[PDB]
Amino acid sequence: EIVMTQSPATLSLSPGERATLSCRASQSVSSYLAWYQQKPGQAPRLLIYDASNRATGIPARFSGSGSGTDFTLTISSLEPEDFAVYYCQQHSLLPRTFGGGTKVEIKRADAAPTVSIFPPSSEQLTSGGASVVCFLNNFYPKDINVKWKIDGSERQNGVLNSWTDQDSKDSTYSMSSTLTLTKDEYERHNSYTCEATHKTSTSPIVKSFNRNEC
Amino acid sequence: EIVMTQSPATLSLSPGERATLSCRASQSVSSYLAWYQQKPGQAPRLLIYDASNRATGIPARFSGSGSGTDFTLTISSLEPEDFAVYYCQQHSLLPRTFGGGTKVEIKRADAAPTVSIFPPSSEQLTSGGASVVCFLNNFYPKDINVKWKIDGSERQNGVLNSWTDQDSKDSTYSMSSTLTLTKDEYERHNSYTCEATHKTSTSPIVKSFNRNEC
Amino acid sequence: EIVMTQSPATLSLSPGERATLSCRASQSVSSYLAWYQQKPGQAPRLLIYDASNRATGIPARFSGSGSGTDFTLTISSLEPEDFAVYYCQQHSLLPRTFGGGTKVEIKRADAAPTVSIFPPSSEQLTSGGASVVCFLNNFYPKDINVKWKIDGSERQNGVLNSWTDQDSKDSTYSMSSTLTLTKDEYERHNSYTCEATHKTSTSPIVKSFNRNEC
Amino acid sequence: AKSRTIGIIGAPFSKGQPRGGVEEGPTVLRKAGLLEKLKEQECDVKDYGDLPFADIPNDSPFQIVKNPRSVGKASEQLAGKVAEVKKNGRISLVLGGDHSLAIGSISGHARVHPDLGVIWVDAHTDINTPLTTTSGNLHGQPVSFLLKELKGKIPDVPGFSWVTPCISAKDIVYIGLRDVDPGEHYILKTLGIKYFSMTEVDRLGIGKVMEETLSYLLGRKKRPIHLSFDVDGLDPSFTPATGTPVVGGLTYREGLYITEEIYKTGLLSGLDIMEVNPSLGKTPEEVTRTVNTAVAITLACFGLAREGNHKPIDYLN
Amino acid sequence: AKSRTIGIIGAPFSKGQPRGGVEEGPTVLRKAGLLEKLKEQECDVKDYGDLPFADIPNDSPFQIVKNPRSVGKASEQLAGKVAEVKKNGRISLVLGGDHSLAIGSISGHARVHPDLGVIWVDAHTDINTPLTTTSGNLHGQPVSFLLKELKGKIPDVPGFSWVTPCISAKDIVYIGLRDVDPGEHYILKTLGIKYFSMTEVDRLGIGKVMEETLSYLLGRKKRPIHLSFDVDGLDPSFTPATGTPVVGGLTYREGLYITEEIYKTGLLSGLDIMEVNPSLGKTPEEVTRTVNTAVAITLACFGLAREGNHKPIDYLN
Amino acid sequence: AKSRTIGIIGAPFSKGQPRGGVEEGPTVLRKAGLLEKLKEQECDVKDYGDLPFADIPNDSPFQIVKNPRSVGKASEQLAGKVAEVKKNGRISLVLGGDHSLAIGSISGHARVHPDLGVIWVDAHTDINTPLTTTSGNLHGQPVSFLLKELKGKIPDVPGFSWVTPCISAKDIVYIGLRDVDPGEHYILKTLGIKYFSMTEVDRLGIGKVMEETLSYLLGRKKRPIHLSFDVDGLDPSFTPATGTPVVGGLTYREGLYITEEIYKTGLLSGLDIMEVNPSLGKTPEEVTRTVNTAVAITLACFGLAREGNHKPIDYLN
Repeated sequence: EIVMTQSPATLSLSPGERATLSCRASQSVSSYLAWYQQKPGQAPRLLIYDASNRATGIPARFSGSGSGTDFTLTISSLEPEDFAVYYCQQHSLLPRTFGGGTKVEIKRADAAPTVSIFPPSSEQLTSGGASVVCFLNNFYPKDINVKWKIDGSERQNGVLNSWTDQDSKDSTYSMSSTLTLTKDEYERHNSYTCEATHKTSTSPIVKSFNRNEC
Repeated sequence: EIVMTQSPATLSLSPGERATLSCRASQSVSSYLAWYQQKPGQAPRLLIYDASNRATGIPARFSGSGSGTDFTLTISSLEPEDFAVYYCQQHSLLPRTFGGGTKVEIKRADAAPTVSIFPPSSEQLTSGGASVVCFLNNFYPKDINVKWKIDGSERQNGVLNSWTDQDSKDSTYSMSSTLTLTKDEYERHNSYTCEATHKTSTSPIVKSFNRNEC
Repeated sequence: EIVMTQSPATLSLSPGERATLSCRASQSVSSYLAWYQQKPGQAPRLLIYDASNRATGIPARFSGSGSGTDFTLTISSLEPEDFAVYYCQQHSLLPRTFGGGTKVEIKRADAAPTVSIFPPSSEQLTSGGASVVCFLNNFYPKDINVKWKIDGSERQNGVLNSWTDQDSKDSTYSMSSTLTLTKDEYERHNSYTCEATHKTSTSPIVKSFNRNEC
Repeated sequence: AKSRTIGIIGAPFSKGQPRGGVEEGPTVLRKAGLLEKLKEQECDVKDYGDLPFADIPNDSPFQIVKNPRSVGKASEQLAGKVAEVKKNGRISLVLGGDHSLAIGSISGHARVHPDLGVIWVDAHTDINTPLTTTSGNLHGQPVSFLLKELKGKIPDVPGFSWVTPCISAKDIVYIGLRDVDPGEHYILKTLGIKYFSMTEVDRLGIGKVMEETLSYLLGRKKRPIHLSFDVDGLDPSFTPATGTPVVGGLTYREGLYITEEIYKTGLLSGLDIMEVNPSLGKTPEEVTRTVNTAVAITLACFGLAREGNHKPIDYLN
Repeated sequence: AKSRTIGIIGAPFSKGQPRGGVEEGPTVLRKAGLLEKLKEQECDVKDYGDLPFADIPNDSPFQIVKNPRSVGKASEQLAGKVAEVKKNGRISLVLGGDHSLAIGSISGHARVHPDLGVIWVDAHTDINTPLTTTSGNLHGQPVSFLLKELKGKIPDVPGFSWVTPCISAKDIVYIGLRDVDPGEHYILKTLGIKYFSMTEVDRLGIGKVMEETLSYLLGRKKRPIHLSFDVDGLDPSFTPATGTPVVGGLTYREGLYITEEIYKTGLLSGLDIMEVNPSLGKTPEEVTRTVNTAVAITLACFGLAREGNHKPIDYLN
Repeated sequence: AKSRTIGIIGAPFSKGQPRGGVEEGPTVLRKAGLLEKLKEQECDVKDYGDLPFADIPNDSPFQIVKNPRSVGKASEQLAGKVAEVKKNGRISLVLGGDHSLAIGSISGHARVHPDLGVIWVDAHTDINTPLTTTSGNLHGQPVSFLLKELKGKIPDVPGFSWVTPCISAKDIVYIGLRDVDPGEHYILKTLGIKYFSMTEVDRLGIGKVMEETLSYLLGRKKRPIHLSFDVDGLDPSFTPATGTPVVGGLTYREGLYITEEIYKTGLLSGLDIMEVNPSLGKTPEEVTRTVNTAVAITLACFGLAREGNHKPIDYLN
C-alpha cells in the first residue's frame, strides 16, 4: 500500500509549451511506474510504461522521467487533442495504487456565466413536485457557489449540480442547479433566488422569480 | 446456489380431486430433490425423497415426478388432513436451498368479516397508553386491507396485524388490527375508524367509535 | 473464553485491617491466575503471579489464595498508598480474560457537596453557545444524580459529567455537570436549576439562577 | 509420436455418486485449458466432445445399487466412443465424471486391446459388488464388473447386459489404497490382486512402488497400460474438491512421479480422470488447486516431465 | 485376540505443561468416538474412566521444576491404574493429558512387564533433568526419571519418592526428534540411546526407520512394546492443536506407518496419546484435524491397517 | 571453528526480477534475528552491512534482457565484497535479493577459490542466455554468465564486461528442478550438467540425492562448496512469499536435510539466500512462514542439526 500523489491536482494550459506533471510516491517505486490518458467516457490509454520509453504508438512528445520517488510527465508539444485526465500507476508493489487525477483543462480569458433560472412547470404541480433549476451557461473556470433561499433564507439538502466537461469551441463550462421541492413547500413562498458567484462576477449574481410571476 | 421456485404460491382446493404442485429449479438438479409437509407449529415431515418412490410411511396418494428441472407433486386423493405448507428441497448441489412455500388452504363460499372495533380500556389510560384494536372475525379469503384514520386522516407505523391459521370447521380466518397510540394522541381525537376491505364487501366497511362514547 | 467475575465491584476501607477481595472464574483455571495494581494513569503493576508467591518486589502484605475457581487477595496491612484498581487475570486458557475492577476507595464520614452553579459567559453568547455547568465539590461517596430543567421541565441529552479521583487529603470527590445549550435555547428561559442529590442531602439540593440575573 | 497422440472424450456423468456436481467435470477441465496446455508439446489433440447422456426417467434402483440403468447406458455409450477413438490409433483420454464410467472406459479399450493392464490409482479399491456394497453407489463398483474372476458373483444388474468382463485379477494394480471396505479387502485378498496401499507406498517409496508396478505389468510382455486415475487418491490438501476425499494420500510430487514413469514406458494407451467435483471446494481457490492438480497429472501423463522438455532442434541460434 | 484387547485409561492432567487446556484430553478424544471406532473391529474395549486427580493446594515448586507434587501424585495414581489394567491382561491405552503422566504410564507398565521397550515418538527428547532444564516444565522431564543410568543425577523431587527407574538406555527408541536441548542432546549422546531424529527419518525413510527400530528392540528377544506417542511429533499441519508444536515433523502417512508396523509385531502392550490440546486450535477445524489425526493413530495401533481389514468369514454370500 | 565462521553480506537488490519487493530481503531476514539466532552456537558472525546499490538512470535494456547495467554493477559490487570477506577466511553468507546477484556472489567467491562447486537449489535452472530467454529477467540468467562452456553463446551485455566464467559444467549440481524452459533443458542436456530434478528426488529420496550430490562434487577432491539456495525451490506451502513459486517442491524436512548434509562435509564456503519477497504474502502469516523457513535453512547450514547440538563441556554439573 503506497499512496501515489500528483502535485498538479488540476491544470489549465493553452495549446503551446510544456506542461510537465508530477507523481510523487510514498516509497521507492524505483523506475517501475506508468502513465495513462483516460479521456472522459473512454478506456485509459497507456502513455509511458516504465518511467520512459514511450509505449508503442505514442506520437512524438510524451517523454517522462523518474527513478525513483517523484516522477515527471512532459507534454512538450501540447497538441489540444490531449486534454484528458492523466493517471500515474505504480506497479512493482502490491496493491497497485494509481495516482489521483491530473485534469488538464483548456486555458481562455475568463467567461461570465449566463445566470438563468426557471420555475417548475404547472405540469409538475399537477404531479405534486417542484423542481427549480437555475442554469449557468458558458463560464470559465469551474468554481461557482450557488445559493438557494426560502425568500431570502438559505436552502440545503435539495440542491443538485451537474457540471459539464469543458466545451470544444469556447472552452467554457455549464451547470444546472437542480433544486427539488414539494408541492406544498412551493406554494408557501414566492421569491426563489439563485445566488451565483463566479470570479468574473465582482458581486454575487442573484437571479430570482416570484411564484406564478410568468 | 440454486433458487428453487414454486409456481403455486398459495393454493385453495376443496377436499376432492388432484392438486398438482410445481417446483422449478434454476439448473438441472436431475432427479435428486425432495418434498416436505411442514404443518404449522410442527417439524417438516418428509413426503418424497428423490422425485418419486413415496418415502416410508406415506399413505397412498403423494406420488410425484421430475427429471430434471420442473417437478410435480400430485395429491390425487386430497384428504383434508393434508392442509399444510409444502416445501421442495434440492439436495445434490450446495448450498442446499429449499422452495418457497405452497400453502394449501381450504376451498368455501367467501365469508364476510364481522368488522368489530374496541376502544382502549380506562385502565390503559391510567397507564399512559392507548391500544385501539379492530377485530375482524370469520372471513375468507385472507386478503383484507385495514385503514386507521385520525378522525379521517390516515394512520401509519402503529398498525399491527395478527392473522390466524385457517379454522378447522368453517374454514375462515380472523385478524386483529392492533393500533397502539399514546395517552396524549388518544385524547386529541374522537372518531377512530376501522376501514376494512374484503372481497365480499363491495364497499369498504368503516367501523368507528368516538372517544368516551361508550 | 472464561468470564472472570470479581465480587466486590467497589470497596472502601480505611487504612487498617484486612481487605480480602474476590475473583471467581467460570471454569477451573486451577491455580494459574494473577493479580494487578493499576493505579490511575499508570501501568498495571503485577501483584501475584500464580495465585500466591508474592511476585518479586511486593513489600510484605499481598498474599493470596485460590486453587481453583474462586480466588482471594488479602491486604492484611492496608497501607494507604495501595488505593488503586485491582485486576485478576486468568492465563491458562485462551483468550486470556481479565477481571472487572476492584476500585479500593478511601473510607471517611460522608461529606456534603458544595452545590454551586455558573451561567455561561457573555463571551460565549457572542459565540452562539451556552454551557451551563453546576460544580459539585468535596463530596463522599460518589453517587449523585443531577437533574437539569427547562424552568422546571427536565433536560436530557446535553448533560456531561466529569468525576474526579478520590482526593489525597480529605478523601472526597468533585464533579461538573456540563450542560451545553444553544444561544437560542438560552434566551428562551431564565431559571436554570441544578437538582443535586447526595446521601448527606435528605432533600434534593436545587441550585438555580435566572438568565441575566448576575 | 506413438504416445502423446490424444483423443479427448468428455463424459459429464454424475448418476453413480451422490454428490451432484461432477457433471462439471469436462467443463472445468477444458476451461482450465487442458487442450491448449497439451498443444505446446507435440500432441495431436482431437477433441471428440462431451457425450450426450440421456435421462432415463424410470430409473428404478436395485436392492442397494441405485441408478443402475443410467450408469449402464452411460458406460455403453462411452465404451462405443472409446472403441471409436482407439480404432483411430489414439490414446483414449477420457475425463469425467465419476468412476462409474470406467466400466465402459476399460471395456471399450479392451474391445481394441484385449491384453491391457489397468493402473487404478485411487484412494479406494472400487471393487464392491452389488451384493457386498453398503452405499450402493456405482462409483464404488466399477472394478467388479470388469474382472473375469468375479463372473458368477455379480447379479444381472439392469443396464449392464452388455458388460463382458475384460481384465484378469493379475493384470490390475492399485496404487494409493487407504480406505478399503471389509468386503473389498476380502475380495482383494481372495483374488490376489497386486495392490500398493499407502502402507507399501510409505514403506518402499514411490520410486520402488512404480518400479515394481511396471515390472508387474510390463515385465512379462509389453502391453497397453490404461491408467485410470482418481483425484481423491491424491491427498485432499492437493485436491480437496473431490467426491469422497480420504486424508493421508499421495502427495502431488508422488502423483506426478507415477504419471512420468507411466509415460517413460511409452505404453500408455488410455487415461481416465474421474471424480473431479468443482462444486465442493469451500473456496474457489480449492477448486483452482484441484483442477490445476488434475491438469498437471494429465500433462505429465502425456510427456511433460518436471525436468523439462525441448523440441529436437538447436536452440543456441 | 492377544492384541487389540484395550483397557482405556483417561487421564485429564495439565500441571506439567503451561498451556492450560489439555485437561480436555480424554474428553475430546472420547467425544470423537474412540471407543465406538474401536468397537467395529474385534476390540474388547473396557473403559476404566478418567482418573480423579486431586488439587494439592501448597504445591511449592522446586528450583526450576514447577508443580512437582501434583505431577508426582498424578503419576503414582496413574501407575496404580496401569498396573491394575495390566493385571487384567489388556493393553494399557492411556490417553491424556501431557507427557508428565508417562512417568507413571511406563512405571505401572513395568510393574507387570519389567522388560518392556519404549518407542517414544515425540518432537522432543523429554530427557531433561531437574538440574539441566530451562523451562522446568515436567512435560519435558518424564524420561530422566525412568532411565536406570540417570540414577544419581536426579535430585529427590517432592512427590517422586515412589519412582523407581525401570528402563535402560538401550531399551528406548526416539522417533521424530527435531527440537532437542543442548542438555538433552548431551544426555542423548552420553547414554548412547538409539534415536531416529528427522535427519535420519529423511535419510532412511520411515520404512527403514521402523525396520531398524523393531530390529533394535525386538531383534534380540520378543518383549512388550510401549508406544508413548506425542502429537507434536507429527507435523503441525496435521496436529496444530498441541502444546509445543515444532514445524517440519512426521507426516500423517508416516505416523500411520509407524503405528501399523508396531501392530504387525503383535507385541504392543501400552499406548500413550499425550499433549492433545483442543483449546489451542485457531479454528475448530484445526481441533478437528488434530483429534481425527490422534484417533486415526490409535486405531492404526489397534489393527486398522490402511490396506483394509475383514472379519474371517466369507463375504461373497 | 573452520566452518560456522560467518561474514554476512546483505544485498537488497531487485532489478533482475519484476516483482518489486525483494529489496526487503536482508531487512526482513535480519529483523527476524538471523544474527542473534546464529550467535548461540559458536558462530563468529561479522555483519558487513547491506550494500549501497546505485540507481543508474539511463538503464537502457537489451533486446529482451531488461535492466542490464544495474544488475551488472550490482554483481560487480557484490563480487568485490565477497572477495573481501573471503580474504578474511570467513564463509560468504550473501542474502538478497534475487538470483541475479549470484553472478557476483559466485564470481567473487571464485576470485579466492577457483575450484569451487555450486549446489544450486532452485525450482528453476536459471540457465537462460540473453539469446534463449523469453522473460528477459536476469533472475533467470545467472548461471549462463558463469559457465565456462557457454563462452561464445553470450553476447556482450552492457554492465557485464567484468564477468569471467568461473565454473565448469561438471562442477554444478541442481537440486529441485521442476520448472525448466525448453532452452534451459536443451542447455542442461547438451552440457551434461548433473541435475537432480523432482523426478529424481521423488525416485531416489533426499538421502540418496544428497549422497550422490556430495559424491559427485567432493568424491574426486575436497573443494569449497557454494550452496546457492533459492526459496522457491522449496514447496510454496512452506515459502509462499517468494517471487516465482512453483508447486510440488522440496519439503521443509528435505531442505533441512540438504543443508545438514552440506554442513557435515565441513566444506561449506558460501551461502546464498535469494528471492525472499515479504511483500507477496497474502497474509503476514505467509511472510512469517517464509522467513522462518529461510532462517531455519541458514541455521541448519551453519551447524544447527535437528538432532540437537551441545557445547563440549559436561552439562551434568
